[PDB]
Amino acid sequence: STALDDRGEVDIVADSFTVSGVVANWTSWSNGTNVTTFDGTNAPNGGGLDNDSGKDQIRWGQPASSYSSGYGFIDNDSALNGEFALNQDIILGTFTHYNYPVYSGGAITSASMDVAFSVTDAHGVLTPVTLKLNFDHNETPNTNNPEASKDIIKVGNTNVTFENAGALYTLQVIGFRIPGTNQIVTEIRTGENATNSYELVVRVGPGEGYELPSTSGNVLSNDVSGDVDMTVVGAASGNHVSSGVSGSVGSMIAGLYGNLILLADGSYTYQVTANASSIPNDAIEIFTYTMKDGDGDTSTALLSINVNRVTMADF
Amino acid sequence: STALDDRGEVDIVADSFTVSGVVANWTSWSNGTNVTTFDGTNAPNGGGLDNDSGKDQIRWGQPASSYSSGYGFIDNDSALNGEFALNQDIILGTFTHYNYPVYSGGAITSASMDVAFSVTDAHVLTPVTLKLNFDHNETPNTNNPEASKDIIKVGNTNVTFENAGALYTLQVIGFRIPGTNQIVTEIRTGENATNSYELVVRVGPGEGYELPSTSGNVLSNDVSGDVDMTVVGAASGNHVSSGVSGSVGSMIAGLYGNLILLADGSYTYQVTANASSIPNDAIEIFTYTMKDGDGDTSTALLSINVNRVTMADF
Amino acid sequence: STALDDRGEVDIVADSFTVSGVVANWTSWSNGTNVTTFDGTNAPNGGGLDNDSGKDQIRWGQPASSYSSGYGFIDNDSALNGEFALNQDIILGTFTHYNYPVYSGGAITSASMDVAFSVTDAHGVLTPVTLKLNFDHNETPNTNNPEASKDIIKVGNTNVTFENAGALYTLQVIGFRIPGTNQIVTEIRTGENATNSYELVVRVGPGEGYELPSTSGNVLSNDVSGADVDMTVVGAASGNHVSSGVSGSVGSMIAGLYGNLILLADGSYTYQVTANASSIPNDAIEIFTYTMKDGDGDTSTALLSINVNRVTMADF
Amino acid sequence: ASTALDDRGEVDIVADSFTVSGVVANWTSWSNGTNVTTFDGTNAPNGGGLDNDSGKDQIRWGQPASSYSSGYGFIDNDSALNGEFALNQDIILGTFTHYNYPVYSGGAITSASMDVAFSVTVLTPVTLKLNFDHNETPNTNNPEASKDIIKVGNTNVTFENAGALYTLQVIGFRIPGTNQIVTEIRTGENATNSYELVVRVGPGEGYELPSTSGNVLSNDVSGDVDMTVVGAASGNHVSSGVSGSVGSMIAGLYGNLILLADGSYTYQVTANASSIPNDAIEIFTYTMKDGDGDTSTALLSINVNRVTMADF
Amino acid sequence: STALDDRGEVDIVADSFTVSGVVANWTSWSNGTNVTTFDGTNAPNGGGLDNDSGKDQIRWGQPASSYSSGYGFIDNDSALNGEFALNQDIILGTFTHYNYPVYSGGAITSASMDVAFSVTLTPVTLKLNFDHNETPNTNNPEASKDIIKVGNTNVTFENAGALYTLQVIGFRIPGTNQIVTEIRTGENATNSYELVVRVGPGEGYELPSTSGNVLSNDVSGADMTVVGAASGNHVSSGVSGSVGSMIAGLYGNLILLADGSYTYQVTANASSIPNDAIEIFTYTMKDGDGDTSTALLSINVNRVT
Amino acid sequence: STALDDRGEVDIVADSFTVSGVVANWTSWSNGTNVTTFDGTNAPNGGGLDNDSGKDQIRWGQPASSYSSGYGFIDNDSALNGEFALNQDIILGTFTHYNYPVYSGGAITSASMDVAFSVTTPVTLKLNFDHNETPNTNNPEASKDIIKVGNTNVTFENAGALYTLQVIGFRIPGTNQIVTEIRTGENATNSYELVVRVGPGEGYELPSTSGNVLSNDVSGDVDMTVVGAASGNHVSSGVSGSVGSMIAGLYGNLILLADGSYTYQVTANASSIPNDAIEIFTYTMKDGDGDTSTALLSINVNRVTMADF
Amino acid sequence: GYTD
Amino acid sequence: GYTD
Amino acid sequence: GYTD
Amino acid sequence: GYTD
Amino acid sequence: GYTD
Amino acid sequence: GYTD
Ligand SMILES: [Ca+2]
Ligand SMILES: [Ca+2]
Ligand SMILES: [Ca+2]
Ligand SMILES: [Ca+2]
Ligand SMILES: [Ca+2]
Ligand SMILES: [Ca+2]
Ligand SMILES: [Ca+2]
Ligand SMILES: [Ca+2]
Ligand SMILES: [Ca+2]
Ligand SMILES: [Ca+2]
Ligand SMILES: [Ca+2]
Ligand SMILES: [Ca+2]
Ligand SMILES: [Ca+2]
Ligand SMILES: [Ca+2]
Ligand SMILES: [Ca+2]
Ligand SMILES: [Ca+2]
Ligand SMILES: [Ca+2]
Ligand SMILES: [Ca+2]
Ligand SMILES: [Ca+2]
Ligand SMILES: [Ca+2]
Ligand SMILES: [Ca+2]
Ligand SMILES: [Ca+2]
Ligand SMILES: [Ca+2]
Ligand SMILES: [Ca+2]
Ligand SMILES: [Ca+2]
Ligand SMILES: [Ca+2]
Ligand SMILES: [Ca+2]
Ligand SMILES: [Ca+2]
Ligand SMILES: [Ca+2]
Ligand SMILES: [Ca+2]
Ligand SMILES: [Ca+2]
Ligand SMILES: [Ca+2]
Ligand SMILES: [Ca+2]
Ligand SMILES: [Ca+2]
Ligand SMILES: [Ca+2]
Ligand SMILES: [Ca+2]
Repeated sequence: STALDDRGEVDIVADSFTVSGVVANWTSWSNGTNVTTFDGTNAPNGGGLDNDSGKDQIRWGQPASSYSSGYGFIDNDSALNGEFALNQDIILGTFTHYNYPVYSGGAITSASMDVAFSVTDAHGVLTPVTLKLNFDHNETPNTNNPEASKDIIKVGNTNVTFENAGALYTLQVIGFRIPGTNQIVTEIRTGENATNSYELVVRVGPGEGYELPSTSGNVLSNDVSGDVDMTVVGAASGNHVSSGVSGSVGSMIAGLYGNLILLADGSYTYQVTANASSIPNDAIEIFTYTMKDGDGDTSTALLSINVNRVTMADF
Repeated sequence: STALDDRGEVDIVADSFTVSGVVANWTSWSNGTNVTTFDGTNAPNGGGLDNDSGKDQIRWGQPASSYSSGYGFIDNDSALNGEFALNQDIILGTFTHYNYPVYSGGAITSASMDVAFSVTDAHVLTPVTLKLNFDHNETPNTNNPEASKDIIKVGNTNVTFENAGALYTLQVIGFRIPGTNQIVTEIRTGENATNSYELVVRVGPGEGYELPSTSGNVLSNDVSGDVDMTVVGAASGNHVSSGVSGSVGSMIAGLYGNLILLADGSYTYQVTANASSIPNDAIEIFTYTMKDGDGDTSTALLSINVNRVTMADF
Repeated sequence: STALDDRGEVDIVADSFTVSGVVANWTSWSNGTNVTTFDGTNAPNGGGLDNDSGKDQIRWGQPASSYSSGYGFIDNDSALNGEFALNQDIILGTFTHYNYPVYSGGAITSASMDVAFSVTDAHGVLTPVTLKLNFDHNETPNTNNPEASKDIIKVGNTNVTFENAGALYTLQVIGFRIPGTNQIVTEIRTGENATNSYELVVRVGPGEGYELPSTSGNVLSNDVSGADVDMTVVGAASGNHVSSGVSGSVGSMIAGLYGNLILLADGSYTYQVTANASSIPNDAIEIFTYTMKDGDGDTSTALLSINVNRVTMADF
Repeated sequence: ASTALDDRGEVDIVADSFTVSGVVANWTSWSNGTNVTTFDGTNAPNGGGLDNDSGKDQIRWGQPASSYSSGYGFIDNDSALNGEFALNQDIILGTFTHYNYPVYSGGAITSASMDVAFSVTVLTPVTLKLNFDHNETPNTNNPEASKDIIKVGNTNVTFENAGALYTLQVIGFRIPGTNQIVTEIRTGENATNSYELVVRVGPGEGYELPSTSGNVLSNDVSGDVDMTVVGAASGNHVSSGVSGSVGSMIAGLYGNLILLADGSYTYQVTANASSIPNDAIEIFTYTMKDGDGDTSTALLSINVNRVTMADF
Repeated sequence: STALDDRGEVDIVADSFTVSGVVANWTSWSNGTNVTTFDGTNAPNGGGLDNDSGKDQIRWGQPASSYSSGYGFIDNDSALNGEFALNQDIILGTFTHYNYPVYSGGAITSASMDVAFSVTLTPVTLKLNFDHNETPNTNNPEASKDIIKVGNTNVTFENAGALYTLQVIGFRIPGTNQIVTEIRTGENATNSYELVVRVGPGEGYELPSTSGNVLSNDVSGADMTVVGAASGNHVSSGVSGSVGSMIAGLYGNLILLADGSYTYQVTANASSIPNDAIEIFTYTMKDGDGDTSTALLSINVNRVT
Repeated sequence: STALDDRGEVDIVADSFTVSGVVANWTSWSNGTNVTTFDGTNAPNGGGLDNDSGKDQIRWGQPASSYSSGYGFIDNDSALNGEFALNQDIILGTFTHYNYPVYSGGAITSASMDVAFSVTTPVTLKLNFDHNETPNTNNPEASKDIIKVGNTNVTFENAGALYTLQVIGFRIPGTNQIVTEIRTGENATNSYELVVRVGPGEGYELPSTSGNVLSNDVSGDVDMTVVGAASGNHVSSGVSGSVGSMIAGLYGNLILLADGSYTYQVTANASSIPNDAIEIFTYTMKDGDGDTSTALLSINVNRVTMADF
Repeated sequence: GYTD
Repeated sequence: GYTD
Repeated sequence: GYTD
Repeated sequence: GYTD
Repeated sequence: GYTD
Repeated sequence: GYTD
């Protein structure tokens, strides 16, 4: 038997949108006490400043010791330089969780924020697009247990589909992210008398929903035997033919650009997860698999996937 | 430079569906002890009555002092008179939350209720059911009465149904303290207490429910050298004499809807009003003030017709 | 006036997919301390074994007494024998809640698990499909109230849609099930120093989401009372009860053999085949009895008989 | 001004076991057959299969007009009974088969009787008679009219054990696996029919389901004002209160209830004692009404206790 | 520097006078032709009825097409139920303006109407002045309209040895809230307006009101300036702007000057002033260094007998 | 059978030396033609400049197309700020390889460079290089020139205590990879950081500690065997495999032998070793009966001053 | 002639 | 003949 | 006796 | 005094 | 300490 | 000719 080398290809839209500054406006909330929506100020609990007149600040509660609890959003306009790249992590702004002790029952249990902006096309027409951001709030009872007296926020994976040159695109929230780290969380825990700042990661791609680039196929389809059945018994990132490979069949196998899952029957899916700034202009992702015929004979081959960069004009 | 007046229009459907009376059935739940559903009765904890045999009451728990906690739903059939208007807040019924003290662990965590009716077209009926989902949080009872409160959360569920070869979508908006206009999607009731709230829904054309809306750019007809322009003020109404400063990219309430105008001229306008409040030749008016690069101001108006249309008109 | 017998029919797909074994991987989570994913082992807190190198176990927490809290999923590959019936409850695997006392703040708040398999379709072409499974976790504060100190998992009714013989199918989480019972829940409550195993029920049907088979109509369309009198349904019941005639249960959910019926006062009915298609015989009919009433006040009883037809996927 | 209070009751069900030998069946009597034979069952084509005794559990009759003789078969269920007769429990004593084949007119018995003998462990031999009326109907082109009807009787036998009486009692025939108990079978010609033969044994001189009685309105309070039951239902349904089903048979978990409008109820434990957990309680809800018309809902909780034979 | 919360309070009388039914008489006028004062009738141009024998209707003019111009006043006795509440908008009656086409020179130029009642039974009368302009009729219907102007008259009266003053507020398009003191009516048309009045303590009618300075309590070392004010609690934000503007609250208006001086006028009907009422405003201060600071102005609104 | 938790500890010194600027002089070479040493200048092939008059440049050869082959060393004085940290990668300078085509036979074969500085104690570090000016053919990879550097050291005294500076190797700037041989194409240059490290003692040895994990373990004449090791805490799962493989942690590498024997080498820069640091490994033991068991090996990584020992 |  |  |  |  |  |  002989496992022959495999070839596949996945395309990643690597273009960019011309975008206006983004404007945050807290629009709805349920069950708060003295809820204030306001533009940001250098006041002690004002959440700092930004370049718009929108109400990117919301507070609630009757301070029991000093300030009101609340939710901050400070756009990342100065850094985005009027551009929303596709297939790329995008800080839409920094969310702060102002967590202060307030008289019980005075916090909101929900709140929605709208982020609005224009999208210019080749002909200059501005197509206004708005993204809803939904938040579940848990202003917990304060006790001598500091961790159980923490407030939990939850952010939803909302999206907005918009048209650009007779083509659909979808902006989608990924979640929070400790600035500097990479972990993306959809829920935050903040201590009483403490603030919590996180980057709001979002990602825009082609289509009606946001889906990471992906490709599929079967490595055993070209392998040779008989009829003698074949089974993948090992897969690994890289070229490891000399050794051949054992294990990690049906495991998530990380490459340079994305992840692979190879099933025992040859079925694989590969998802480009990487930012496209990290995808070289002639990129190829290499995996090694090892197949086995019924007689028990091993055999190692390669699985090479081109990761192609395309423009929005291409498909 | 001179800013030129801008004109828009938005259509809002102001028609009506013939609908039957509605029957509410609690169909599913998780994790109760001694969970019971029933057609409403004047029994002390029976939730009162209505005009169907559907089970709109659900209780749970092992009473520790008197009654069992639960949900109630009493339809608004009598007042709706066989009609669902479009683009109009509709009280489908009154939802009550019966929160009494129950022995720990006795409560559901979630429950679903159907709301069924028929919809007459041209003779004939079209049965339609809207699912209604609820997360329930029977909290541990402590000496902190606000913490010992129980929380309901309802979902923005919808049902799309056909009528005269056209789609319509009923959609839960939320709960409403009767008489207050405030919509919430979470309730907080104290122990030994009830909490009654209208259930606001709406039905509109399309595959989901979206508020009427229009969009455009005010600086397109504006005139300047080249020279770049910028919106630096926006206001509800006619304020040309003064001209306007601020509220660029702020939600601006009008008579019928909200406006947001961006610094580059882009605006969106959402008819939020009930269509009962939209007159026959209504026009929503906004004032903006533009600034060219030289620094010279200029004020114009944004007049947007709000047209009432029949379902047949589209 | 006379109510006339009424006929309807509903199609239920009763076919089968050839599927590979399935592989579970915990792929994501939020806010845990010392979080680890691993293929299951017979280590004491290892969650048991399975036939793959996927990571079906996940743990978190700094143990305050012995073991870390976490979740297990153990596929039902052995009993499914490479097959997914349509419109049939499928035990994809057994989900366990490993609830142990961990130091406060140590637990995730959410986690997600992939399930991957292939579908052989036609001429041995393997169509790989993955179902995402979402979970909210609430490691509650521990107090002297053992019910309040239980942890709540919540699972979501996710789906995945895939193609087969140029046709769409949708697999869909239904929920959790206490093994050997029949009740589906979407939230679990587990005691500390305790575990909680539940079947994970899913189903797969044709279309872009999973929707029970169903049919609709009106029983009074065919009833006679003249154009000078309006009719009203006043009773409905499962079975043949013409001799008695029927009172009550208008607009209530009425259980039959294969599904549930709701009959409205104005004649409108919907019938939903809820049963597993393993319970649906080859000449199945679901009979209900309604009783109509004309305006004069004169009663009359008839029958609604609905064929429940089994079909193959090829009939699409 | 009126309030229905909660009612407490209790009923004992004996959940013990008798040590019994294997059982032996003998067809002992009959009327009117032609060529009547009784015999120990054989693996022969029309022989009824085998059992472990020398008893004659097969009985045929008739002059075959096509092949085999009509008749009855009884094959004891000894292997599964493991020398044991639980009390207040459905017992499959054996499987009764009806061999209905076409026989020349006038050839059939009209009745027959079968003894079933065993011992009770010292060793008390006891016998249970089993009566059968038989109708070999004239065969015509109507296959449902050309069917044969057997009818079995609810005979019993009472026997002594540890100075205490017990009574075994025929319940009836059962389509295996269906729970339906009949007392008459219908078999097509050229066909057989196998039924479990269900019996039960309890204390006393006849077999009576365990049962308890009372009045719900006795502790109820009404100004003089007369009270009346207006609803009853299984379970706890106080939140709702209940309408209807007064004087209907109302099934619970373990038994059935009947509540009359004046408060009178009887409750019968029908369940096998294998289905009666320890600390078992049956719950019913009633709704009362005083003369003013004011409703009031309470509960009727009956403990269903499991007692040994020695207990009483 | 830090701005400190400030506390004020104001009293609004929320009692009630037992009053009789009221009787209106048109008692004087200037320059009419064919002027008729009469108690209202169900005649076509008779102005409807009321519970009195007083003369609440007045017409003038020589009809050129049909009816005579005139004024109507129909008391609101039925709904007042023998009560005048204090510091509360009171509809004394409905004034109609009957504007018909009358030969040039036919109109009064002014007229006065008495309104009499008792207060349990001290009898009191309020004079009501009207300047009238029967315009020249032209093809411009807006210019052809007739203007009435009512005067903010009062009458002060004693009750339990205490002074009270009833006072005309103005006209009100019924069902609205707008008060006007001048009407314009098309010829061949009528115009009905509520006549709003109020009665309070003192020798004239004055909205309740309180005054102070928010900076008296604020801290700094030797120059403070108010730079923002707003209704509500907006400390988290701090406030910019609206110094020396009229700021609407729940119950009344506030004006805060840059030097800290504020006046607050309870304008609301007392029916809308709950017990234990408190009106909150936010100000932001600024010292000379340029450092901001935000505090609250919490003003009790009390109800007295 | 119950594996017990293991406790180890290792000290790594995290102090610093005050040093002068450093001065490089190419002092010796073998077999060059027209060999020139000189202080670096911004002449085209002059190797750029630095802050003192040492001859840190060396060239050789009779150019056949333009410039002479040679080596350059530009010190890192501007960034070092008169400080040598201990147990820390130190960029002493940037070494460039000037490989141009020179007439066959024109290159040195051997060349040594001193690097001198003072320590607040004048000390010098010799640096050895073997050179391979290969023959130029149509195979540009074969025509490349190979330099090889030597892992020389110098030991010096400071407050009556010995320290040893030690060449680690070349580093492609900004990568982490250390090489001790360079290859450079003809008509091209090659610049690498020169990584060094200085620690206490008579040579430079990474900090390290040893022990046995089965020593505290409990078993019946029952014998034990390590069957898995992994970085981190993995008791829930228990571990399989990787016995006798090198296992990377946060701060260093571990090797656990099947008989329980372990060594752990702190490899990390101490700028990356936080206070209160602990490196955690999981092992899984096995008794003869075949019953598994998992425990931990927690090793404290302690920062010390030179004063401390 | 004229009206008012 | 006749059967039964 | 815990209440919930 | 209870806080949240 | 505090457990969850 | 030859280079190095
Ligand atoms: Ca902005
Ligand atoms: Ca701003
Ligand atoms: Ca803003
Ligand atoms: Ca808080
Ligand atoms: Ca909290
Ligand atoms: Ca291959
Ligand atoms: Ca314009
Ligand atoms: Ca109804
Ligand atoms: Ca009802
Ligand atoms: Ca109902
Ligand atoms: Ca409760
Ligand atoms: Ca509670
Ligand atoms: Ca019919
Ligand atoms: Ca598997
Ligand atoms: Ca496995
Ligand atoms: Ca696995
Ligand atoms: Ca726990
Ligand atoms: Ca817990
Ligand atoms: Ca036997
Ligand atoms: Ca035998
Ligand atoms: Ca026998
Ligand atoms: Ca027969
Ligand atoms: Ca009772
Ligand atoms: Ca102050
Ligand atoms: Ca009067
Ligand atoms: Ca009158
Ligand atoms: Ca009068
Ligand atoms: Ca005029
Ligand atoms: Ca130097
Ligand atoms: Ca120099
Ligand atoms: Ca030098
Ligand atoms: Ca060379
Ligand atoms: Ca150890
Ligand atoms: Ca006039
Ligand atoms: Ca026969
Ligand atoms: Ca060379």
